[PDB]
Amino acid sequence: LGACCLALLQIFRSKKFPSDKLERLYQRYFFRLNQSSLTMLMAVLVLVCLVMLAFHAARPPLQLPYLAVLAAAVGVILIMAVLCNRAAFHQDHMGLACYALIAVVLAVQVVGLLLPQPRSASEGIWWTVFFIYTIYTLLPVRMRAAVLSGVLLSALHLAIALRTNAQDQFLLKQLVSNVLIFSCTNIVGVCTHYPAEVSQRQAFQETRECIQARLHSQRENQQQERLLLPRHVAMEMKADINAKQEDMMFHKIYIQKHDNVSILFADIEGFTSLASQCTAQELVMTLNELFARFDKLAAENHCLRIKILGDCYYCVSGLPEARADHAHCCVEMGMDMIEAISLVREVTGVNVNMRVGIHSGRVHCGVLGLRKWQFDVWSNDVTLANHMEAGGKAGRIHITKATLNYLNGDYEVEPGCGGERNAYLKEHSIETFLILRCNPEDEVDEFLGRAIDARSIDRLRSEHVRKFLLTFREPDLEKKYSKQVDDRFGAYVACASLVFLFICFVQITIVPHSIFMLSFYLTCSLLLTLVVFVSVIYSCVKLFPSPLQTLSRKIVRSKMNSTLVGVFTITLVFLAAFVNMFTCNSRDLLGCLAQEHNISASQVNACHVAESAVNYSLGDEQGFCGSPWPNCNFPEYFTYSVLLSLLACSVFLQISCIGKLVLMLAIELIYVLIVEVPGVTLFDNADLLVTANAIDFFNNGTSQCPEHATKVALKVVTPIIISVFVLALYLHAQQVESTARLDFLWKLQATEEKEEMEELQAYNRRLLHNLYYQSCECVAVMFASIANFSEFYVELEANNEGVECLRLLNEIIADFDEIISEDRFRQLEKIKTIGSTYMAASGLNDSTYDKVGKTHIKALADFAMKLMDQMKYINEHSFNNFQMKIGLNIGPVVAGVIGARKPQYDIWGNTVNVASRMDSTGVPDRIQVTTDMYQVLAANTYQLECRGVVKVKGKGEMMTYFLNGGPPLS
Amino acid sequence: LGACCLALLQIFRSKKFPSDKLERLYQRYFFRLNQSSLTMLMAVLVLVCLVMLAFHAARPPLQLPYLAVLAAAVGVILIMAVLCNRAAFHQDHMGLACYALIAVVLAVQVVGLLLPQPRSASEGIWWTVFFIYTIYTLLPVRMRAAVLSGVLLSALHLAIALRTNAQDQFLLKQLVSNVLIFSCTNIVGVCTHYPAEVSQRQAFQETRECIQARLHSQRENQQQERLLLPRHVAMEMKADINAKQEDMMFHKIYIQKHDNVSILFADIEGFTSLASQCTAQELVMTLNELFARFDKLAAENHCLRIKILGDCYYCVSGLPEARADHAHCCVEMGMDMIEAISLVREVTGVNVNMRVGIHSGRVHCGVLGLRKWQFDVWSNDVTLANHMEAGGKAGRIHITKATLNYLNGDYEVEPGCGGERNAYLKEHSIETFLILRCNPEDEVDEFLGRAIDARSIDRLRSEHVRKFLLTFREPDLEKKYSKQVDDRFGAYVACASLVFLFICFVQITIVPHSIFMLSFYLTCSLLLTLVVFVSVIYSCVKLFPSPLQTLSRKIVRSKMNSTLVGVFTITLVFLAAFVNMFTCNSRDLLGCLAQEHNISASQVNACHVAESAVNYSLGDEQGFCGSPWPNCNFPEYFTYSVLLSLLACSVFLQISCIGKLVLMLAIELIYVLIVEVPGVTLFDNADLLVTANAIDFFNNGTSQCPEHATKVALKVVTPIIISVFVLALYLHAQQVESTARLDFLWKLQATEEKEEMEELQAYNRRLLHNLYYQSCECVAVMFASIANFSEFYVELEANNEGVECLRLLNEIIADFDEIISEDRFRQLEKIKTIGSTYMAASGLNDSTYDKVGKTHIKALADFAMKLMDQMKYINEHSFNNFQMKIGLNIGPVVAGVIGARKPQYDIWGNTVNVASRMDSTGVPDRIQVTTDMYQVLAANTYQLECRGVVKVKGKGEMMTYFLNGGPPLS
Repeated sequence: LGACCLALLQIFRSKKFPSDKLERLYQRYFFRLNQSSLTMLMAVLVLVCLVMLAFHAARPPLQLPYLAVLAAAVGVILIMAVLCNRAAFHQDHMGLACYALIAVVLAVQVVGLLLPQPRSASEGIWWTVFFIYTIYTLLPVRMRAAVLSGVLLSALHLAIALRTNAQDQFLLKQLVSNVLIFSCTNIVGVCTHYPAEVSQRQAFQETRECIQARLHSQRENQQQERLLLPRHVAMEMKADINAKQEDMMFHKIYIQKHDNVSILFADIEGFTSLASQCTAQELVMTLNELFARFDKLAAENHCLRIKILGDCYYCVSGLPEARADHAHCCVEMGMDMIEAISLVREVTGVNVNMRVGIHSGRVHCGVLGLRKWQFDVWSNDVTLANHMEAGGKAGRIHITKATLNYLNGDYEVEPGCGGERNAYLKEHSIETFLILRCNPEDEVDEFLGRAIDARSIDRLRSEHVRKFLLTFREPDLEKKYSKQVDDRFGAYVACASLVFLFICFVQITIVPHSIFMLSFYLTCSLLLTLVVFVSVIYSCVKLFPSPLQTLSRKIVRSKMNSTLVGVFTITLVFLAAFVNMFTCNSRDLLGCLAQEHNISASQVNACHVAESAVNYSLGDEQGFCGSPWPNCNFPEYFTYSVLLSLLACSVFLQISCIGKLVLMLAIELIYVLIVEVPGVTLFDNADLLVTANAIDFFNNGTSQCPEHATKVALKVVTPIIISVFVLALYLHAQQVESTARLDFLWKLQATEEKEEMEELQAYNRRLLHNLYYQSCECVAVMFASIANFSEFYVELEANNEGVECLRLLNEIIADFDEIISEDRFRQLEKIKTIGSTYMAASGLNDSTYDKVGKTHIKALADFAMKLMDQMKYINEHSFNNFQMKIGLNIGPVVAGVIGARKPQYDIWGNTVNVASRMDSTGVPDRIQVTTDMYQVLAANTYQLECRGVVKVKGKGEMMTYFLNGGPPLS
Repeated sequence: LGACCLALLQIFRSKKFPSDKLERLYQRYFFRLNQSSLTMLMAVLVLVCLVMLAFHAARPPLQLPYLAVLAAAVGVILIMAVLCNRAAFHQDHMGLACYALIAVVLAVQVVGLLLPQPRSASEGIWWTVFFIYTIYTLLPVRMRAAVLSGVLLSALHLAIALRTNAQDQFLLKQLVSNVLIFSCTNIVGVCTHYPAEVSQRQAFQETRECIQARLHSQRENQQQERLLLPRHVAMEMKADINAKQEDMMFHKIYIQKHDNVSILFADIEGFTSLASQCTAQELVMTLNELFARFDKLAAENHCLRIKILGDCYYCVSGLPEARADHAHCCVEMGMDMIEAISLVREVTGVNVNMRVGIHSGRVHCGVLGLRKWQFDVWSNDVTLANHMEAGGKAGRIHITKATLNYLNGDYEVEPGCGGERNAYLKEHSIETFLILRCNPEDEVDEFLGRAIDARSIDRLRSEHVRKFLLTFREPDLEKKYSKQVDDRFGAYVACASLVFLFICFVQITIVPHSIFMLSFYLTCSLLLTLVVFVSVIYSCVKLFPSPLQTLSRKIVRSKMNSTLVGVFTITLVFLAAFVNMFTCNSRDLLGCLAQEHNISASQVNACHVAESAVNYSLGDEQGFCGSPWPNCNFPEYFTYSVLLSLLACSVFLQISCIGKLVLMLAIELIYVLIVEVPGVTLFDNADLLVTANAIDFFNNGTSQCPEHATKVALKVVTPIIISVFVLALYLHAQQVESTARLDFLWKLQATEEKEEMEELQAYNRRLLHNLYYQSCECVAVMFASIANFSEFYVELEANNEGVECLRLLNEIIADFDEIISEDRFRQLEKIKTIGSTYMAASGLNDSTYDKVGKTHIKALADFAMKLMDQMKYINEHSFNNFQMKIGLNIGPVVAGVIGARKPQYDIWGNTVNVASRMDSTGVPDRIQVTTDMYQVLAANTYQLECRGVVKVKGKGEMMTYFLNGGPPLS
């Protein structure tokens, strides 16, 4: 009883979007959408004003101020409509234009209510109700301003009628009914305005929902794509994914040949000592600073960094665009690298130096494998460049004869004696030289603004809907729109039931109480209450038994059933509006006065009535002239009740505009036929009696009445009023339906582009499956290497110089990328491939890192075993004998992305180096694990064999184990 | 006087498209477009029938047959509208449906004209005029059928009025005026139907124009593309042209590497002897049969033909898709080739044989140059395969050790001793073996039909036009539509002037001659004649002085000015229609009869009038009751005249439907206001007099007249009739505008897709610039070879194995393709490139072959010199010393396209072989010409040097000359 009132007071806090920028953008949309609505509003208000002018002009005396004030109001409204139709009128003033329009309407009301003759409390109700409803429905004003305007118009009408008509004994009945009418009009308009203002905000807010999700999902893809990523390879792959090349006998290799390249390898001499003394953080910081300096020198020297191999930085000049100075570029890069590492030695105090090997030759460059794609280069010339680095001297650039030939002698070189330091350079007798000396929300709002601007509203409306039928041109669009369900239907039914209660109270106050009338109204009330109950069961499903819950859901979930119930409700209200009118008197009073006065009807004036008024007055509820039926002196309130019923058609906003039109035209035709055909005698009697009562009958010594009807025949006025209301309701229904359909259409485009974007994200993510820093204390790392793949890799013409071998390695990596895709390995992430080496780790992602069970370690051991079995399977099916080594270790690492312009995700730390040494020291077809990994796997019933003490570079002697089998399958 | 009548009789031949299939397709379009028009027609005819029913039902006695016949007509029309609204009703019956509708309309007319009471010659004119105009404008019937129906309806009305009203003395005036009205309606309808029936055919015919051009231009591109054309290269190039890679420092090379190929060269031993004995026709026929047989064997043996080199056929197995049996494929191809040439020797009697060389290795395959692109292969392995052919034995397959290794020993081989027969095979110590033993119009109409079906008409209408404004949604679309000009406007002005003349004759026949009336009509006639003159000046510009021609063009070329003139004309016609009505009497006759009989107006009946009928009759043209103004007994013909003016609005078809609506509503409002407000006394007086005259006054012994008005008050009927006409004219204007806009929209899509297709054709042709047989008696042929390019071509890694050399040769060919693009060389066509050899010819195209001056030969010599200068320029800028040889010869050749599945355009004949020997024998940096070319150039003041006698294979000793310089530039 009090909580409901508090909730109602909570409703009266005008909902507003908190952001004034977002509210401004919403207002810009709403004003762009409603500029046409505002101009249609102005045109309909002009039409109604012209109807009032015609009604008042049909009967003199013409008061000059009335005509002048109406003409001025029309002029102002037309000027404002022309300004608002010029595109240069700012939309922020449309709100002011609405308040100005309200003020114009206020002025029209005052002259509308004071001057008209004859004076009556029934005059001008119809146009006041019209203007109220139109301000609630066609005027885009704020809730507080709409309510204030409607209340002001109502109180001013009542006060004027009280001042002008204070002399009528029955004034109170009229006044009460006018109060009741205005109360009804004040209610229904709120119940029409408030849900619409809510659903449009909801439709706008729901749109901002989905669009944000769209942008959010794009935002998630962006950083992905960022950290993910050559643009040509990435765009080719993006085209190929669009090709959806399922059912290919081979995985597409992405290889391009480039010759005339120079390959530089540069290794940090002594780095393992620094990395054995620095912490993981200090080590990664020093490495990232050093490699960012080398990345800069490489960009300045037009050298493409290919990969980092521990301490070794390697880059190629002449990729992807061939260049003639590639050898000079690589030599200068190697010099600047040696200078940069000398500076790093001077700053850090760590005696680091750099060996640089440079070869010049040819390479195939491209990507292999399915996952963790990296751009790499393959050739015998790359192997020679590597041996040239390994045979180089620290602080010196060691170059091949090929490079020297590309240097055109621009650099002083000494014999490098590389074959004294490198076995490969000796066996191949490679002539070698040493160089001596030469806000997201603001972006969302901007994108949405641009889309609102580019998604023009009248064009989208005209494009995605048929011209006249207003159905979507696509049947599927209409089926989607027909699937949109309402939930406030029961609130509209409740409002209609309250309007019914007001109608009942009006009828009980004006119309004498009849047992037939009371029984009929009771029956209609019971039916309406039953329909309200059945509709509310949908809102209160949990409180009612299953069959009623199913019926209520089947009604509200069925737009057809709710539409039928609405139509039935409206038809019942109309029947209640006139079935009692059939109990009004129908005997002719005018022939009766003709018989008493014995005068001709065309000579009967209200004065001849006043001569015999002793016998017949409006105060008689008994059927005059011996009629058994009572007189109904105020039938215009049935018309007003029908106006209320027409207003009730407004409340069912979701009835089709054609369905509304048909229902309203049927109500109009039936009521006009009942007013004209059977009611004409009642109306003529009432018009005559009202005309006599309008005469302030006083000492009329002579039978000189004011004459002139002074009013347009009410039988003629009622149809015109009804037709004008039906027109305005049709235009309102058209605007409402066009608005809901446009909001729906934009919500659909937002959803379709979002679904397309989610598909594209899933697409790019599938192909990938097919400063940011983090310290991770417990990562498990696996290296799995094909030990004899270097024996299988033969660069002969018969083997496409080895490209076919690279295809087979791709398949070997693809199998491994498929295995590592098993849900049981979702805790594992592939880091990279390196030649024939598969690198995986576990525990790098908090969403899969079990702090307690270290399950990711079990998953990594099971993956290593499943890889060994996949290698067996590959050997069996490819007729090869690939022997695989796997090194496992556990421990802390630093993960991060290096390169602001080429973000590479990677992991650094002693744990990775130890894992790589466990792989390098692995026995073929055996899984080598560290002592810590042995301890973890043995604690989990893994079968592990002690390999013994292995000499690990940078660690000395380390105990190592073989993992020979998993725990028994439970 | 007679030639104009003959031209008019030529107009009366109903235009029909000759093809019944094309006419059927047009009818299918027209019926699909007009199915909605036909249903709107049915609805408007129903509306008019309901108006007639209301007018006749407003006054008893109700004759049962009238009601029954109208109800049956309505039923039939509704049934037909429902059938035609079912998609399953065949469109061929719509024409019959129209004739059936005419028959229904005919039935409605008969009962419309016989039964109505009271009888008058003015009754039912309005609905007859409506039905006539609607049949001319909304009924899609053939011209002969429309004319026959309108004439039948007119004659039947006149015959009925003559039979029923033969007793009325003034009948002739009414009958003449009815004749005039119906004459106008018969004319104006033709003048509306005939231009429309013409413009729609024109709009359809003009569309078949542009679409044919589109298809025609596609057709021209098709054979081009056919003869033009690997699909992968062609599609990549097609993508690249879409890239519009302007501003690239290098021309994109299209090279793909393939390893594991087998290369077969097969040369015809002795062919030069046959080619020295056969005629050009017999030679080309024999060659084309032989090479078509080899093309077949190559397709069967999965060997790709790369090129034909004189008598030599060469093909590669393993291209473009690698295959393991490539060596076996090439060996079997060489066997089948040796068998096929043995069979050709047996059939032709010519002792031809074949040498076959097969190597197995690697190739780069691709396209070089800019013009006359051919798929080729480059590698040392191709050169070795060629030397293996040249070192082969005729009738034997000579294979390398590489091929033998790929044959897995499946073939018996002997030592080939290739190094004994080929120097290259000896120097490279290549181990070699010899194998011992193992209708366009119908396509146009179909494409157009498919486009008509896919270009649905109600959807296209709803998509490319705004719902209410009917303006094209894009302003540029509206600007194109606004640029569409009228050309028959002057014919419409002439028709409106003829309608004006008919109106004048009606007014002069019914309305007494007044100096004011005659002067006003004269003034309007002079103004209208001036407007007609100014409009015809547009049609007859040549006959009138320049200022009037400029005014007329500025009016007709300006849709605003022509629209203004149309509006002005219509306003003048309306003024002529009623300004004279202001000279009709205005004193009230009814109050006058009230004064004469001393009875109350409500007691004045036609019997009381007949008591005083002696003083007031319709025969009095002198103002009754002392008015100085004459009586106008038939004011309904002003209404009918206004109907004619509304029909005149139809004639100005191009007035905007909103502009027409506004003009017609202004005409309606003004005329209805003049009928109701000032004329009411005149109309009441006329209704009373006409009611008395309708009574066949006879011995009415008692004042018991037939009573009952029997007619709806004409003041009330006229507004309803006018509003119905305005509605029907609005709907007609809406259908007309929607039709013209749809025809325009399809014409636009046809033109835009045609322009896009012409762009695509120009595009493909630019990239090309960037059995079919012909015997050509006099062709000039040039070969220009870079003599030392084989010394520059180094397949070292430092040169991308020669790809960079192939890029430089591309630029050399690009310069040559640019030079040969000079307009002065438009008589020259590049035939092909062959390695570093540029092949050009002149006189191969009859449109550029100067038969008399042989200018194409001069252009070819000037091209050869310009190439020598371009080679100098290239040498200067590339720091090379490329020496060019050019061989020129003239003589007959056979041109043709060989290969039904790979059409290659080429030229054969002794002239080409001699030109190629002049190039092969050319001195570096010298142009060698034959004696015939020397004779032609010397006759044209070219500077030529005698080289002397050169030994030409197959010709013996031939005199040859050097061309050292061109004729002096004039």
